[PDB]
Amino acid sequence: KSKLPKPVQDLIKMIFDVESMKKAMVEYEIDLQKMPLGKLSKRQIQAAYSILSEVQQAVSQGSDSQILDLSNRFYTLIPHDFGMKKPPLLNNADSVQAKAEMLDNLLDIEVAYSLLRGGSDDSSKDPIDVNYEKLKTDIKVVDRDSEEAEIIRKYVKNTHATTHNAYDLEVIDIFKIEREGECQRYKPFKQLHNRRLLWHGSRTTNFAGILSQGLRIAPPEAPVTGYMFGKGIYFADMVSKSANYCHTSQGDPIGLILLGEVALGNMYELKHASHISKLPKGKHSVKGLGKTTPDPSANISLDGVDVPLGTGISSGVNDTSLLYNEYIVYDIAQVNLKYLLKLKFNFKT
Ligand SMILES: C[C@@H]1CN(C(=O)c2cc(Cn3c(=O)[nH]c(=O)c4ccccc43)ccc2F)CCN1CC(F)(F)F
Repeated sequence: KSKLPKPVQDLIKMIFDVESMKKAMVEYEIDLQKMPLGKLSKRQIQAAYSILSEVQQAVSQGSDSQILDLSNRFYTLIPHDFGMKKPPLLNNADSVQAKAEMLDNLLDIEVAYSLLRGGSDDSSKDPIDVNYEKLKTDIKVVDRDSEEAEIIRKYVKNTHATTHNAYDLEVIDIFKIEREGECQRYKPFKQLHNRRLLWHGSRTTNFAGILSQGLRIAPPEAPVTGYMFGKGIYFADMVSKSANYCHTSQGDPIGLILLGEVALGNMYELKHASHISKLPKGKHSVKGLGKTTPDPSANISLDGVDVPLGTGISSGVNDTSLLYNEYIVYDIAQVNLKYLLKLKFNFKT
C-alpha cells in the first residue's frame, strides 16, 4: 500500500501516466496506429533529427520541388496522422523548430516508457514505490510554513508577467528533489560566481525522463537552427514564462515546473537569435536579454544561491527580441535541480 506521502504518490502517478504520453504524441500530430508508444525508439528519433537537419540545410540555401523529397523522408521515419493525406510541406524555419520540439518530447517520453517496460514485476509491491525507485531521485514534501516555502511562493507570486495574465497560478505542492549523483556532477561549479535559482517548465510527460536522466541537451543530430540560442538547457527568471511551456489547458490544468541551481558565471549577453555550437572563450552561459527583468535590488539568497524574485521592471535594453530574460547553459553539469512544484492553472478565458 506504499508509505510515501500522498503528494509524492500523486506526482508519480502523474509523470508515469501512459495515457498522458499518448495524448502528448497526438498533440504533436503523430499517428499512434503506425507509431505507437511501444514502437518508439532512440535510433528512430535520432534518425528523424538527422532528416530534420537535412531540411534545415535546404531551407538555409533556398525550391518546393527539391524540399518535397526531404519533407516526405521525415514523415517516413515519424508517421503523422493524415489518413490518405498528402501531408503539409516542411519548408521553413518554423517547421524545423516545431518538429524539433516534437522530437525533444519524444526523447523524454521514450525514456519514461522504457523505465516502465524494463525492470521487474512483483504484485506484492505497490507500483507507486516501484516506479518511484526508477527515478533515482529523493523526493520530499516541503512544509508549507518553512522558510524555503515562503521564498518559493514569493518567487511565484512576484514574477508572473502582465503579458501572461490569461491564467493565474496556484502552488499545490512544493517538493525538494535530489537526483542521484547530481551533487557530485555539480561539484566543479558549486562555488562559481553568478549561481542563480531559475525556472524550467516542461510538460508533465517529460518529467520521468528529466528526473531519471537530468535536464539534457538536444543531441548532435538535432538542427541547431531549431533552438534560438543553440542546443543548451534553457531557464527563465519569470515563473509565467516557464509556466507557458507546461502546455496546460482548461481540460488539463495541472502542471509541473522545476527550480534549478544554475551556474551561469560569466554570461554572454545576446539580444537576438544566435545558433551557436559553443560559447566564446571565458563565457560559462548565455543570457538572452529581456526588455523586462526582476528588480535587482529585491534579490534574496536561499542556501547561498541568488533568487531573483523582484517584481518586473524595465531592464533598459532597447532592440531585443525578448520580452523577458532567458538563461542557457551548454554543459549539463552546470545544473543542480533543487525543487519541483505542482501548479494549478486557473484560466480566466
Ligand atoms: C529540456 C531539454 C533541454 N531543452 C531546453 O532547455 C529548451 C527549452 C526550450 C523551451 N523552454 C522550455 O521548455 N521551458 C522553459 O522554462 C524555458 C525557459 C526559457 C526559454 C525556453 C524554455 C527551448 C529550447 C531548449 F533547448 C530542449 C529539450 N530537452 C533536450 C532533450 F534532448 F532532452 F530533448
